[PDB]
Amino acid sequence: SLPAHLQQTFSPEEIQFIVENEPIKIFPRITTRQKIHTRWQLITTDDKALNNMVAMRSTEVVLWIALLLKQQSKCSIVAPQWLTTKELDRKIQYEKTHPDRFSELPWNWLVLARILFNKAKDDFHDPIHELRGKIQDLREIRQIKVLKGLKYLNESHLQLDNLSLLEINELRPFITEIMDKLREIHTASL
Amino acid sequence: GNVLPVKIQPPLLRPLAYRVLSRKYGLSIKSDGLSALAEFVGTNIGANWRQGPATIKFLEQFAAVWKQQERGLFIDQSGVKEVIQEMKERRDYFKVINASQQQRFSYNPHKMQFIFVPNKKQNGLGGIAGFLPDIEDKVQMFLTRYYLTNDRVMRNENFQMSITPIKNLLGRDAQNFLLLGLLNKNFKGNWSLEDPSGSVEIDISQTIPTQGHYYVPGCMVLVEGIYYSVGNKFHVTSMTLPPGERREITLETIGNLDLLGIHGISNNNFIARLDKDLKIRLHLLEKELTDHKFVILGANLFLDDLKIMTALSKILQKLNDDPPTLLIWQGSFTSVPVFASMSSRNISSSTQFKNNFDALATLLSRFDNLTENTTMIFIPGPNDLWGSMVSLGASGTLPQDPIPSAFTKKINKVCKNVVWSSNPTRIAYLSQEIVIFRDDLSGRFKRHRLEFPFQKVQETRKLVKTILDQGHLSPFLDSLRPISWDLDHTLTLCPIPSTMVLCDTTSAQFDLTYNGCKVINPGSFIHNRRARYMEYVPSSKKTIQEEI
Amino acid sequence: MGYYDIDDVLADGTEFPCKFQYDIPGLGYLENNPGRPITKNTKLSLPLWLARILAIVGGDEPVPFVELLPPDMFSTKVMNAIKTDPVALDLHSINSHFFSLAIKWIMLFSEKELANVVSELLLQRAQELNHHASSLSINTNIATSTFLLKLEEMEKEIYKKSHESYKDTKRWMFK
Amino acid sequence: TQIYVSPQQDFSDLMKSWKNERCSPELLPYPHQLMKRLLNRISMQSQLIENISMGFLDMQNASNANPPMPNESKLPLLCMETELERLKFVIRSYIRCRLSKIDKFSLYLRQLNEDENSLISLTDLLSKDEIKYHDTHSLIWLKLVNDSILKYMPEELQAINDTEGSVNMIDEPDWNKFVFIHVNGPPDGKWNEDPLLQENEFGKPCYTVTIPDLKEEVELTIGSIYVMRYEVIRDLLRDDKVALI
Amino acid sequence: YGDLGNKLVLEAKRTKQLYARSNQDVNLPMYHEDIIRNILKEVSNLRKNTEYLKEQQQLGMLDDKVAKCQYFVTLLCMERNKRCLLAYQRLRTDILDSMAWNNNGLDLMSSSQQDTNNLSHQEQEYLKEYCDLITDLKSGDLVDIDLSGSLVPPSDVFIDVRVLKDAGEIQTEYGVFNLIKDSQFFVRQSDVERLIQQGYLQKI
Repeated sequence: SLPAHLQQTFSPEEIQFIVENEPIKIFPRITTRQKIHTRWQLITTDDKALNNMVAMRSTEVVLWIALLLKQQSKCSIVAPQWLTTKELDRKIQYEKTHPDRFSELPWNWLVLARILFNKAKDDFHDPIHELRGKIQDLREIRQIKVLKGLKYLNESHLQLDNLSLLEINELRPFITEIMDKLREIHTASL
Repeated sequence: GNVLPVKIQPPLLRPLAYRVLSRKYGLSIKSDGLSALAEFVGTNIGANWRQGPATIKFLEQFAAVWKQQERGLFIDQSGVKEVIQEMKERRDYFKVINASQQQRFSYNPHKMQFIFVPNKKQNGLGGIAGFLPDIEDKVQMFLTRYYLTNDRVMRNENFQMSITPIKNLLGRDAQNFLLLGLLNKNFKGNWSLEDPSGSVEIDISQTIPTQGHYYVPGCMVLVEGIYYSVGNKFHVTSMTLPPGERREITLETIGNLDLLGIHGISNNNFIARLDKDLKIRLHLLEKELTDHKFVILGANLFLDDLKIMTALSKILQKLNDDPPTLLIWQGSFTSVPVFASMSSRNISSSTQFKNNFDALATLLSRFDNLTENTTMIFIPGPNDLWGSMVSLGASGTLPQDPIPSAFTKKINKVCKNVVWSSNPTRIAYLSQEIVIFRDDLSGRFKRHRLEFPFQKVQETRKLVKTILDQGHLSPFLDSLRPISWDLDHTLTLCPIPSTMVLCDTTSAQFDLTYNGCKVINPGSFIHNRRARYMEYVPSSKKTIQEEI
Repeated sequence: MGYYDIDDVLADGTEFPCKFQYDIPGLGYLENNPGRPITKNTKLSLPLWLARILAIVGGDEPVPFVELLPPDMFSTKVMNAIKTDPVALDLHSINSHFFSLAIKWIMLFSEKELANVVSELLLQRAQELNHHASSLSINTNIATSTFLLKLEEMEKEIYKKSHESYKDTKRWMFK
Repeated sequence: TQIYVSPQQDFSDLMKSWKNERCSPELLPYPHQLMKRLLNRISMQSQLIENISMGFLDMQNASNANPPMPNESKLPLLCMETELERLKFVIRSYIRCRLSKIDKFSLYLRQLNEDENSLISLTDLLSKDEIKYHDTHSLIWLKLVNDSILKYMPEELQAINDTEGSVNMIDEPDWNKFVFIHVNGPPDGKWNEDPLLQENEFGKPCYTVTIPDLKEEVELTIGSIYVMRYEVIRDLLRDDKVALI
Repeated sequence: YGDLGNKLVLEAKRTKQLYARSNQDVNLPMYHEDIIRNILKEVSNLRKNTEYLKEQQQLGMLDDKVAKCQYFVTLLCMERNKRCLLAYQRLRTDILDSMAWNNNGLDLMSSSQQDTNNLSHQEQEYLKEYCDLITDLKSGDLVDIDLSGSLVPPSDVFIDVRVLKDAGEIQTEYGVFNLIKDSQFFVRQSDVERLIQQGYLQKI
């Protein structure tokens, strides 16, 4: 949709939606194993796990169902391997020791972090402030590396092997317009 | 309900109504709408709750009728009225209006557009005194008239040379110019032209005017001359009234605005227009128009003398066999103005005025077909009750009050359709605009003609040209004819009418047409031992008859 | 090159100096006494939207009616000024359609020596644009405003778009 | 498509198509079969939820009886309705974006359609309602502009599709616009059977694309995000080799 | 000579900035048809002049080079005038369609601008036609999905809603909401977005 050129990029709400559209692991509190009751019978998710769950056993559900159950008392989200101090430490060490390559980190970087911090405040094993500070440090370091790398902007192409979602989204318009103008100048010269 | 209605449980019908009225079209269903739909599914019990298409199509027809009225976000107790409309959807369409209920529309010179003005009665209290206009109304009345005339002049094809405002004439001399404005006499007693910018003087000693016009004080005039700063005299060499325009060209400038709104109206919130049904109603009017005839009589039918009553009885004898669609009586209904009686020995003049109409009710008793099939219209004369009370038979306020109810308590009960209106009255037909105006014209324009130092059918041509080019019913200043401050818009000829019923007792009968409009000039009801009255065919044809 | 673009339409309206390479009787009516013709080698300041065409029609030695002189905006003076230090240059003062006019001029006349310098100019300005866009409030200095008032009109839209993107990301992040 | 492995595969294809269309500078074709399945899916699911809700309501209102057990009753239908709302939002956004795109390039696609040599036909890229939208909107706009201005224009230049003189008035899409891509690789799980991919040091399967203006060759490897002009990448995109972001 | 046209075009730019700064379709300003008809009369003058010059060129006493240069100059003038006018009109149409697309195609005169008098009659009939198309589009194959709905992705199911304007009571599916003045609701998100767009509810 146009609505003042919203037809060219993604709004942060759409990014949050497209991230919460992802599977995650859960630790249920209740049981709904069939009598051996209502069928889940959704259209965009394997209902087999939903129908076949039993308490205190790990299983995989999409993110927003887990969030809805966490709004109730039928859920216990299991954090990924990132969200612990001893992994973020080696990660920040990797960024420090390699001043040219962005560290390996998925597209959903910092978004799952924001959502889990906002909702699942209590299920963590680590204090929240430590993790938030380390994530802030990672954000600052990657921001510095982005500014350092942006200095050279060829008119042909570029490679950004390990940028996450929001980092690409925020930078898309400026970069795109600058290279468009450069390409227009070069093509007009010929 | 149906022949076998079954009272519903509102919760189970709630989804069917809510889905249609809140997801496809419509919004915010109220409880009244749901109860109405309960009753009218009682009227559609046939296999319902298992039969979709019938109730769904009735609902979509409901929406197609409802969504054309305002915005209709809520369904109030009108819903039963629109359901009656639904039942009824499975000569009329003509209106007569008076100068009292005409809608007010201002004109803005900076936006070049008509602006709706709220009526004082609709929004105000109006229980004590709501008819009194405000002080600035008389200040702005002449401004409005001048603005309308300026726009009309500047829309002309020939004018794209340009006129110059008066105040811009101070610094130049021995140069020809062009200007227009009010014509009047200054305090000193000289001839002057007034403009919102200012005023100048007029030199007339060598003026050659355009013949065919009644050059009268209070009339917009176009003046071409040479300024002279030695004195302050604008030496005039030519002078002509501004030209006029037909109805369609003036209309299209505002498309087709809802001035005389019968199909739809505009107000403060919104502005409305319509041209789709104009051609349909024109086609409708093109047929059976000869069956819908309306006949008018002469002026000043005094209901006191025996001869007039006898002639009227003969007219009704001829007329009762074939009752027309509209019947109009114009002129005064009493040969003497009613006023204060200083003697109690004799019959009070007010009581006599009441008595005169009572006999008319008796005469209606022997013409039942006319009383049953034809509506009746009465238009006040110069010396009727309210005016003659202060005017004593002379000219007075033009937006004249209707005949008082207290003196017409029997005519309303005998006849079934009688309407009293002001002296200027406007009727709205299917595709025609008709206006009726009764006063004295030829004598007024003859006595106040301007003098220039240097076969009766030409006089009416001059009168018609003047009254149609000026575009105002009363091209006279406040000295001659005092006008109520706010109602002046009623006398305006903005989009000129289709036909004008111009009755003047001092002019011979005429049936002229000019500039897209036609004018009829009925005379006095009687003359030289004879009586006459006229009828107009809606196919632009006229007939005259005499029955003595 | 867009027909329905406002900035291009405005930029077509600038005047460029030019000389009548050919002499035509009866001309100059729209500027001076119509009865007097225009003599040869007469300098004029004609708008771009007609000077572009009148220099290519030829009409007829099929030489065009007009010969277009080098405009003052593209001068050795300005070339030295832009080369020595572009970041602090108030290019807004020189002209308010500089980049589109540069594109059109280089399109009309292929000149490899302008493409590289203009590209480097805007590339260098882009880094400071990004620097200022990233900065956000949470007491204000003159440097930011005095930079922002020197920009070309076509850089303003990039600045606003980047600023809105950063503001939206920050707002979403902090709730 | 020809057949569905599962409705979730359909949803993934729909989301990828929406993402591709949102950032594309050129109007892409119309995936009829996907929404053909999806609309029927939505209608059937809505019918089921309405039926079960009405059953609960009328068993509750016929008599007091026993209220539905709060467990396994509210949350399942809550999930169904919220998922349906989410899917409706996605489809609405896709359709509105396509409507805006066909708003922009109306005259260009109209002038392309009448071309006989043009192998691409307007029928495939657009749905029938989109065709009626295009034609009615074009006629309405042409009527408005003809009444307002062109009535006064001379015979020479009244047409609003002229392509002669100084400036042409047809807005072709910008094929050279720089876009963000992600090299997804071949859709097959083998991801090694394409006759296009090559290899470099340390393996790293890659595709070699060439730019004519720069006379260069650019290497694209799996798992790397690039910034490349749209013109050289249409075939890989339409073959689902690379996914835009 | 077409410099006057720039005065129009420049003005249009300001209006776009009005759109840009607000980021919401609202209060479209009054038209400028006066300058437009000024340009129309001057271009009629140009056309009649060109016709006359072609007449004398065919008459034989007019120089060929003079005739051709006059013809090109006049043609370029007409071209620029047309370009300016259509540049104004296209932006006006775009903003009008943007305004009409989001208000469900009903024009909402009861509750943007109030009078809509700042639009030409042709523009108003175009707006009516576009509303007709907007109503028509969702009546076909897509009847189940409201194209004029929201565009924010659905993120939560239960939200707090605080009343903004007073009304009576309004029915919903399986229930009824009474719009008492200045109260708070704890209701489902997918029920009150229509009211929120209408401006009757606040505090999302």
